Order: sequence, then structure tokens, then C-alpha cells
Amino acid sequence: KLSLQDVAELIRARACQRVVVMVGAGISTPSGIPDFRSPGSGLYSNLQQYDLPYPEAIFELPFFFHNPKPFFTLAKELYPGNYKPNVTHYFLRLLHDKGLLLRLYTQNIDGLERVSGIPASKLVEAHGTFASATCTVCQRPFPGEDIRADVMADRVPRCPVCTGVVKPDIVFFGEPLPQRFLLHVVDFPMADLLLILGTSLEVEPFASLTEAVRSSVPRLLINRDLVGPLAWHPRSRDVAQLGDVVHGVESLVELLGWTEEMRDLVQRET
Amino acid sequence: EALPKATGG
Ligand SMILES: *CCC[n+]1cc(CCCCCCCCCCCC)n([C@H]2O[C@H](COP(=O)(O)OP(=O)(O)OC[C@H]3O[C@@H](n4cnc5c(N)ncnc54)[C@H](O)[C@@H]3O)[C@@H](O)[C@H]2O)n1
Ligand SMILES: [Zn+2]
Repeated sequence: KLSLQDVAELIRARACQRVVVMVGAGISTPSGIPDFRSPGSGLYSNLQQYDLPYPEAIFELPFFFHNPKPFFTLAKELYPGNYKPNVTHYFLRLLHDKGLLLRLYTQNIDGLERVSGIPASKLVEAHGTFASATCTVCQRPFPGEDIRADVMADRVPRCPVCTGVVKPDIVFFGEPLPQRFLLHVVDFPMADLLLILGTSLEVEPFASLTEAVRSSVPRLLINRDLVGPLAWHPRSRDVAQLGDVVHGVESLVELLGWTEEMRDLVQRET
Repeated sequence: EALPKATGG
């Protein structure tokens, strides 16, 4: 089997020059944002006070059309927080600074990839963004700040033209993904390394991307535990660094010899 | 038609 040191040596020799990355909410728990499925602390274990038929309903499009108030109540709790990127985000920026990042596919809606300096064309926000919004009736677009302003004032955002409910451009369950998700069609067959960080690989079609790389390509998981195909459909060149994501990234950085570059980047940015 | 919908599976 391959080790983490083997992956670091492949990168250092530039045998791997074209890295695709898949991330989820586990990369932002070190920044103070809860994930969805962790025992005790995950969002799905902490929605009892909301007016929901079941927890998952708060992120489902048909329920949003039925009653959007629980979703906006929850959003009011994320807007004020001044979350910052952590070492995981800056490591992905360092990959770009070294010319190794092919594309970063994220499920997160916290915006921290952009804050850490990943350029828009290298980034696929596969489940959308709070940065923009769309009227659910007339489909007119609006900046995300308008929605933020209404929500923090305890109002459901309504369209100034038709009075329909205006929704942030996040992909709810049951909603189409953005067109740029289709970059995966070319990105994954030519990637020469896949990095998977902080995700349960439970949501589709995002999770199916893990099988789109070639069988000859290593898949490196940095996560608290084995998940998805890495758990039940493993491949011979899979590597798992099971533990905290910041500790795993710092270990990889040390094996790569990138400690000075990481420190310089974090200093500049913080 | 080519754009997929998000599911729990
Ligand atoms: C088809 C579309 C489905 N979809 C849409 C969305 C987004 C809905 C809107 C969200 C609004 C959030 C508001 C928050 C307010 C907060 C106020 C304070 N989603 C979302 O659900 C999916 C979640 O999947 P995930 O893989 O990203 O997250 P999980 O929690 O399921 O798994 C996390 C994973 O990471 C590990 N882990 C956590 N912390 C770790 C550390 N420190 N180190 C290592 N590993 C860590 C956990 O053990 C677990 O394995 C996404 O698709 C998201 O977009 N879905
Ligand atoms: Zn409208």
C-alpha cells in the first residue's frame, strides 16, 4: 500500500502535477462552523427548536417553498459570525501558488475558499453560494447582501418586483447543481492525484466524483474516519490519514518540506 | 437536461 510519505514524495518529484480536491464541512469545523452529521455537534442533531417536521427538511427545496421561515431563522445565526479560513484552506491556496491545483470542488457554502485566496476559475462551489440570490417566482437576481439585510431584520426576503420569496443561490436538496459542476467531466480523468478532505461523501452527485479519477491515481483522504467508496469500494492506491484535518494537513506539509511557505502565507493573510 | 439535481443518494 501507499503511505502519506509516498504521496508527499510523488508531489515533490512532480510525478503528481495536476491535483483535484474535494472538500466538505469538516474542513471548516476548525474555523468554528459546525458540520452536518458529526455526533453531538452536527447541525442535524441540533435543529429541535426549529419548526420542522424532521431535521433534513430545513435544506429541502419543497419544504422551503412550503415554509421558508425555519431556513432564514437558521441563516440569521451564520450571517453575524466572523469566521476565518484555517490551515486547511491556506494549504489549498499553497497548492495553487505552487502550480499544482487543477480544481477545488467544494460542498461548503461558507465562502472561505474565496476568502483564503482561491481564484474563482479554480473553484467549483458545487452547492452554490450566499453571495447572490434569485426570486423563486420571477427568477430575477439580487445581491446576497440584500437577503442578509432582510434576514437580520427578521424579515423573509421578498422580491421588489413581484413580492415572491427570494432565495439565496444555494443548492437545496432537490435543486439543480450549477453548470460549472460539469467541469468534472474533463477535470477528473486527467487529474493525477485526488485529495478528499472533511466530507462524509453522503450527498450526490458530488460523492460520485471520487470514482471518476483513473484507477492508477492515488486518492488521499484526510478525515476523522473512512467514508464512502474509500470505506466500502476501496482501490489499491487509496491512502487514508484518519484524524483531525488540521493535524493531517500539517503532517503532509512537513513531509512536503513546505513549512516555511505555509508560515509565510498564513502570516501574510492573518 | 444535462444538469443533475442534488440528492441524499
Ligand atoms: C444536493 C444538495 C445537497 N446539499 C445542499 C447543502 C447545503 C444546504 C444549505 C446549508 C446552510 C448552512 C447554514 C449553517 C448555519 C450555521 C450557523 C452557526 N448541503 C450540505 O450538506 C452536505 C454536508 O456534507 P459534508 O460532507 O459537507 O458534511 P458532513 O457533516 O456530512 O460530514 C463532515 C465530515 O467531516 C468530518 N470532520 C468534521 N470535522 C473534522 C475535523 N476537524 N477533522 C477531520 N474530519 C472532520 C466528519 O467526521 C464527517 O466525516 C454538503 O453537501 C453541504 O453542501 N447538501
Ligand atoms: Zn420576483
